[PDB]
Amino acid sequence: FLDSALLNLMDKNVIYHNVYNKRYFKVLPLITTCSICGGYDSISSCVNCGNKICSVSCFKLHNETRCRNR
Amino acid sequence: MKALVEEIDKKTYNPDIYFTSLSRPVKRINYSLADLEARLYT
Amino acid sequence: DFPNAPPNLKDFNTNLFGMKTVFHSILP
Amino acid sequence: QAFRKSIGIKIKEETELIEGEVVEIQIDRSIHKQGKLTIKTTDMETIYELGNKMIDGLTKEKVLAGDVISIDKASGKITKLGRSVQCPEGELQKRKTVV
Amino acid sequence: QAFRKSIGIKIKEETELIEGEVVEIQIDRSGHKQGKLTIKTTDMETIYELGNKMIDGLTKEKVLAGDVISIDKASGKITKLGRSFARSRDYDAMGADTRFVQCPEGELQKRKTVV
Amino acid sequence: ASDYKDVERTLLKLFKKNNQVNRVDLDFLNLVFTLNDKDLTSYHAEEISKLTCVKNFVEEVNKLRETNKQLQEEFGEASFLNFQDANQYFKYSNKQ
Amino acid sequence: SGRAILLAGGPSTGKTALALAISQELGPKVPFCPLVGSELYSVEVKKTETLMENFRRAIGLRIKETKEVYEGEVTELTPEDAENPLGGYGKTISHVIVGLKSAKGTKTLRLDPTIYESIQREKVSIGDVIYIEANTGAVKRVGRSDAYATEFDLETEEYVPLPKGEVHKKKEIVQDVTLHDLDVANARPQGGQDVISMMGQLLKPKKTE
Ligand SMILES: [Mg+2]
Ligand SMILES: [Zn+2]
Ligand SMILES: [Zn+2]
Repeated sequence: FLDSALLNLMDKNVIYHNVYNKRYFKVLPLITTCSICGGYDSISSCVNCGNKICSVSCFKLHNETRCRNR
Repeated sequence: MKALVEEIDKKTYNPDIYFTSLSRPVKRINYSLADLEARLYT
Repeated sequence: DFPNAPPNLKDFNTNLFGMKTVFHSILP
Repeated sequence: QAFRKSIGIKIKEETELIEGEVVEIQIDRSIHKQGKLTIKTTDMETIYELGNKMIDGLTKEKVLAGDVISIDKASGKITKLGRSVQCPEGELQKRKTVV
Repeated sequence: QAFRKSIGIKIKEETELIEGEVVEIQIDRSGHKQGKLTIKTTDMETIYELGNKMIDGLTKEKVLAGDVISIDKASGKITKLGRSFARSRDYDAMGADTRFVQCPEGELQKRKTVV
Repeated sequence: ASDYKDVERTLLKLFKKNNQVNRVDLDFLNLVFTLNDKDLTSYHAEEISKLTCVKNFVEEVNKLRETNKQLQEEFGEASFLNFQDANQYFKYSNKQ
Repeated sequence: SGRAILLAGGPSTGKTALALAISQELGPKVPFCPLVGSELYSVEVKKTETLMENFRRAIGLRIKETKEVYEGEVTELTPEDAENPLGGYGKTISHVIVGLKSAKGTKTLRLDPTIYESIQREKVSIGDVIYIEANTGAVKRVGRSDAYATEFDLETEEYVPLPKGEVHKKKEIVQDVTLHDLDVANARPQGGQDVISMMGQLLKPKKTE
C-alpha cells in the first residue's frame, strides 16, 4: 500500500509525517539512570564505551555481559 | 596547604589545558576491517 | 620631535598651556 | 559561659563524599569547559564528566595523578591524600555520616 | 555633655533650588559638548542651556526624561527626586532606588530658608 | 581553627533556615534610620514627602474599579465553571 | 506602666517559683525577661545603661508587614536595549525579561535594569531557582533545580526543588520585636558592603551607651 502509486506523495507525507512532532523535541528535563538498574544516586561512565553505571555489581555485570566494545 | 610558588614551562603550560596521567596486560586493539574501512572512508 | 623637527603651532600652544547629536530623550 | 560550655549538643550531618585512587584527568578549553576524570578503587575504574565549578576546584587544587583524593559532593571540599600503604576499600561514592 | 544638651542653637539655612520634571534633553558632542534642556512644572516650562560641568553631572547621575530633579545653582549638584506616576506601569518589579512623585508646582526657581 | 570551619558552616546553615523565613524587614519599614543621614538631604526629604503621588494611584484605581463595575454589570452572574464559549472565557479572563 | 511589686519571703519559699509560674501563665505572647541582680555589673558600660537596656527588653511590639516575592526556576533571560541608541547612556540596557517556572505554571516578568544588575551580581544562569522581592528589589539565588540534578555526574551545585505554589505569592508576615531590638538595629546597623563595613563587622559587638 505504501509503495503503491495510488497513495500520493502529499497524502503519504501528511499522514505519516505531519502527525509527528517537528518543533518541540524535549521540554521535560533530561533524566539519566543506571544502564543496568536505573539508579541515579551515583553515576559514572565506563572506560570501555562510555555507557553509564552506578555500582560495583552493575560494573561487573556491564563488563561480563553488557559492554559493547567486545 | 596551598603552593604560593609554582614552576612552569612556557611550552607545556597554558590555562587552556590541564592534564595529568600515570596474560600480559595491554590495551585491546580492534581488528575490525569494517570499522577501519569506515574510519579511512570518513 | 626626535628628528629635531618642530611640532604643529596650534598643538605647540595647546601643549604649552594644556557636530552631531549623541543623546536625545523625550517622554512619549 | 562556664555553665553553657559543659552542655554538649550532638548534630549529625550526612555528606556525600567520593574517596578514590586517581587516574588521568583531561581538562579542556571552551569548545564553558569540557573535562573528564577517572577514579580507580579496589573494584571499579570509571570516568566522571565534570562541570564548571568542579573543574575550577580541581584546577585550584592542582591534583596530580596516581595519588589519592577525597571530594565531597555537597560541600565541594577536596581533601588530598598520599600515594597508594593505603588503598580504596570499596565503592567509589560512600554515604557516611559525620557527628 | 549633659550641660550642653540643655542649651539649644536655632540656626537658619538659606537654600536656593530649581526643581521640575525634565521634558527633553539633547546633547551634542564633537571639543567640548553643548546641549539644551527643558524643565517644566505644573504651571511653567523653560528651555535652558547647559555648561560642560552641568552635562557631566547629568551624565554621572544618569537622568532620563520624566524624572523630577533638583539642582542647587550654587554648586550644581543634581538629585533625582523620583519618577512620574505615568511610568509606573512599565515594569512588574521595581528597584529600591525608584520613587514615584508628583510634578512640583509654582515657579521653577524657588528660594527657601530653614531653621 | 581550620578544623572548626565545617562545624561553623553546619551551624550557620542550620540557623539560616529558620532565620530567613519568619523575619520582618525593619529597614524596609524605616525602623532603621542611621544610614539615612548619609545619602539624604533635609529639604530634599521634605520636598519628596510633599510631592507624594498617592492621589494618582487612588484615582487610577477608581477609574479601573468603575470600568470593572460596568463590565460586571454587563456580564451578569459571574462564575468559575468550565468554559464552553469564547466570549465567556474572554470576559472572565479580563475580569481576573 | 511603671507599676512595681516585690515578692518578699525567706529562702526556699517560692519566689522564683511564683515568678516562673507567672511567666508560664502569661503565655509566650507576653515578654518575660528573667534576671539576677549580679548581672547588672558590666565592664563595658555603666550598670545604669545595662538596667535601661534590660528594662526596655520587656516592652514587646508586634509589627505586621505584607511582602510580595517572585520565586521559581529561570527559563529565559533576554536583555533588551532601548529602541533608539540616543535613548540612554553607554550600554543603554533596557528592561530584562525573565521566565519563572513553579508547580502551578509559568509567568513571564518584565524587570527593571536594577533588577538585572542584581541578577548579574547573584550570578544566576538558566535553570537556577531564584527569589525576587518586589518590596525592595532584592534578588536571592536559592540554587539549582532538582530537575537538572543529574545533568553532570560530578559537580558541586546545591540542587534545590522547584518552588511550590504559584510563582508570585503574596504573604502577610507577623513578627514580635522588642524596643531594644530597634535600638540595637539603629546603634549597630548590619548594612553596607564597603571595606570599612567589613572591618567594622569583624569587630566585637561591645555594648555602648
Ligand atoms: Mg531560691
Ligand atoms: Zn545500577
Ligand atoms: Zn561499556
